[PDB]
Amino acid sequence: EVEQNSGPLSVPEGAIASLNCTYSDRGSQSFFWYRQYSGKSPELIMFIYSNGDKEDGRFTAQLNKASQYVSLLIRDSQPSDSATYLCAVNVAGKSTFGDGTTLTVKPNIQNPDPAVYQLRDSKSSDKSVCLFTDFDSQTNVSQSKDSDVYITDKCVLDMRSMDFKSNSAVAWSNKSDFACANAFNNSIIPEDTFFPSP
Amino acid sequence: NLSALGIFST
Amino acid sequence: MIQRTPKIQVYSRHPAENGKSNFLNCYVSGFHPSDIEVDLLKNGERIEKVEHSDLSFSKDWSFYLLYYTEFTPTEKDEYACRVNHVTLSQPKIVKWDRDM
Amino acid sequence: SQTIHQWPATLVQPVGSPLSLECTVEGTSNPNLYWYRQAAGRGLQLLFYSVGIGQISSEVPQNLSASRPQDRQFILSSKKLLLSDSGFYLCAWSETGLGTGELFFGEGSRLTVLEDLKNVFPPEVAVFEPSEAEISHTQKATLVCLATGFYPDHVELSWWVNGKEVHSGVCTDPQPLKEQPALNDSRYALSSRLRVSATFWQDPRNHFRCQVQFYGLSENDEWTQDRAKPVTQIVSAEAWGRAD
Amino acid sequence: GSHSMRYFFTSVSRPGRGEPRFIAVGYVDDTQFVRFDSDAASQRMEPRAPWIEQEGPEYWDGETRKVKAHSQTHRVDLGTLRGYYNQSEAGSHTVQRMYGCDVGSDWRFLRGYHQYAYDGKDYIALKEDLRSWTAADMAAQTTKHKWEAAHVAEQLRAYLEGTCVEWLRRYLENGKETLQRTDAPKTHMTHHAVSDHEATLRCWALSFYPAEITLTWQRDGEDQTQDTELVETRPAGDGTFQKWAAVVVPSGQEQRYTCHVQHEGLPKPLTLRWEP
Repeated sequence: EVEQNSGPLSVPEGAIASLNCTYSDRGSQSFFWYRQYSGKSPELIMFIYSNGDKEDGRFTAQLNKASQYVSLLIRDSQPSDSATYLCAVNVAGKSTFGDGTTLTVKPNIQNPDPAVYQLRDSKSSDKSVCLFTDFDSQTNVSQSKDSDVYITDKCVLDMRSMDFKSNSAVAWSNKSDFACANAFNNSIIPEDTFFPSP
Repeated sequence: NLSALGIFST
Repeated sequence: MIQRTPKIQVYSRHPAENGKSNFLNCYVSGFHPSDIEVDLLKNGERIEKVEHSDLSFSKDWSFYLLYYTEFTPTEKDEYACRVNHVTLSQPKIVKWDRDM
Repeated sequence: SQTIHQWPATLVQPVGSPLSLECTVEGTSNPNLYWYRQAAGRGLQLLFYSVGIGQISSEVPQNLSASRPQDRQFILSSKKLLLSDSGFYLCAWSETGLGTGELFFGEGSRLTVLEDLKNVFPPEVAVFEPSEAEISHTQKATLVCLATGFYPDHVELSWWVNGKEVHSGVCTDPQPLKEQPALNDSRYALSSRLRVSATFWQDPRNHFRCQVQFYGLSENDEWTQDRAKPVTQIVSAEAWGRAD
Repeated sequence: GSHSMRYFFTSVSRPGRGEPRFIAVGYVDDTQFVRFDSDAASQRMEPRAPWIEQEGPEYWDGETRKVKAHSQTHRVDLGTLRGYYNQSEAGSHTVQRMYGCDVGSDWRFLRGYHQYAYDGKDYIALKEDLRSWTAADMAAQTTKHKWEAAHVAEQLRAYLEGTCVEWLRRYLENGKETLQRTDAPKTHMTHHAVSDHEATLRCWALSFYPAEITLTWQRDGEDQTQDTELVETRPAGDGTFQKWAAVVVPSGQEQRYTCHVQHEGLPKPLTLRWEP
């Protein structure tokens, strides 16, 4: 058996992510970290077979066969390191996998500018959606409690050109009384422009 | 216990 | 390619005593290749149920193998091991001999 | 990768359909070969292990079968799919022998098995034009896309500017949400945001399109419903530049 | 006592008769404890000593799985090698692997070894360094660059200093009844008229484990008898081993020569001389 903690294991941009993997079988003879971005297939990032540390760029594994674990440390975590990290142990020519450790690298918004905007549908002026953008990675967004109202979790852009990264969340609902004023209510909100032009 | 390493084609 | 003539040794497990069950061993060592015809004989006459050790080898890579059967000896019965191998011009027949 | 291909990539199929998944592999000879499945979590369960051509090993008993006709061709099959066979089926190869144990993986085959295909719907897709406030306050412009009312829960959203795929200034939700968080067989929804400089959204000769690749039924699937048949299809919305 | 775990592997190609004959055997010291044979109906690794029978299903599954992957390596190599040597598809060839680990009285790692042979000659050998390869001929050099490229030596070292000595010790414990016994030689002596001038004395050692032993003669002098007819030690097949040494002596000086048996099972070295 091979055991690793389910995340989500949340770590700030630039910090060290420490992932761990235990195993019980004294038959075990090689050890592996794979990285699996969602929708996609695992790709190997580390193999080790001697007690010690092994470092590849920002990745370091530590195998201890006596204490029966293998570690992965990701120093200087990017939000693009966000992924599910699969541990695997060769017992007797069979690679057995743990159920993986999910890692979110929360990005660092240097120039935050909380705001709730109202975008209109290009095809019908009527149909309407609320974008709450430009908040920083300490702000969290909660699932709606108005049955008829649909809210997404926060989501990191990256405009590599302009040099700017934006957290964004989206709410919408098929009722007249719905306004942007109180949609991202039920979540803990900073001091955001609720532009009174609409 | 057989090796699960280093057993490689010629 | 090296091929190597087998060495042969015929003996009992426990020191021979007549009318007393025992095991007759024919022990072939130092040969290559592994393909080897080994037969145990009674009076000149082949024994049928003869088992053998699992195949293994020495530092020089030369094979060894122990053929044995359960037998009770007696002073009139002349036992022998016959071995054949590509290295041999023809089968070597070695006779069993107490005190040897 | 290029050392190992695998198809078909995505599959929606009713309980009792047959299954064929193929894995080619090139650039190695006499690999070990593996069928892994990922379902009900992350984490890979080994289904079949193959030390050589025509030699297969089943690691847990199951209503699936596999065969290795050639050195470099591996097949997984079923005569009758159960719900439980839903999963992400991954082909992997390993150097002849017991080397390090490195597994190189194919790009996987995603199999959703349904009890009732009447539940399957493609996504409705709208793009929403940036807000005039965002443009004055931020000197920037966030297009939003909204794929709603789709089942089962797998699409791939992409952004197209003037008929080429932009990856820069995009965030898509990394999982869709339930329109009826109550149900089992609820339909699903997913947003993406594309952000651009205010003076690229304002250029009226700039085409913004949101593509949504849906995976549904195949052409030879049974369909009793009045409505047209929810097959594998791309759904889009669009918007042009607006200097006002 | 020093101890040793050794795996011996033999693959013989036989074209037109199907897939190569493959025989694996495990030894601890001089006690065979497992075997595989591609021609047995099992297709499992199987016990050959009481103390390994107590291991559970995951051990047998694993040893079966590993052993088959060794046999598949060997299948490819009979092909590759036949190629390297420009040999025809007809005609039968042998591949042999051997590897294991020594430990001393402290059960601590002492040395490791891993050698390959093609047609009963050295092909490629890991040195005591557990890192450098010795390569017989231009062909072994090809295998050498392949294996250096892929750091095969590093991997084997891991197994050889790691798993090997660990499971050696685990067997030496579980099997203390068998493996750490020391059955002393039951010894007699034989007389044989050769001439009126010469006799033959035989020193018998029977029913001893382990198989390491020294039979040497002397008389009137610590300096042994330079020349002596001694046979290769041989398995009794019950688990013990047998061996005699014998020398030719004057009819006169029958009961003047003496035989010196040495063996871990002997509190002190035994000493024997003729009596009717």
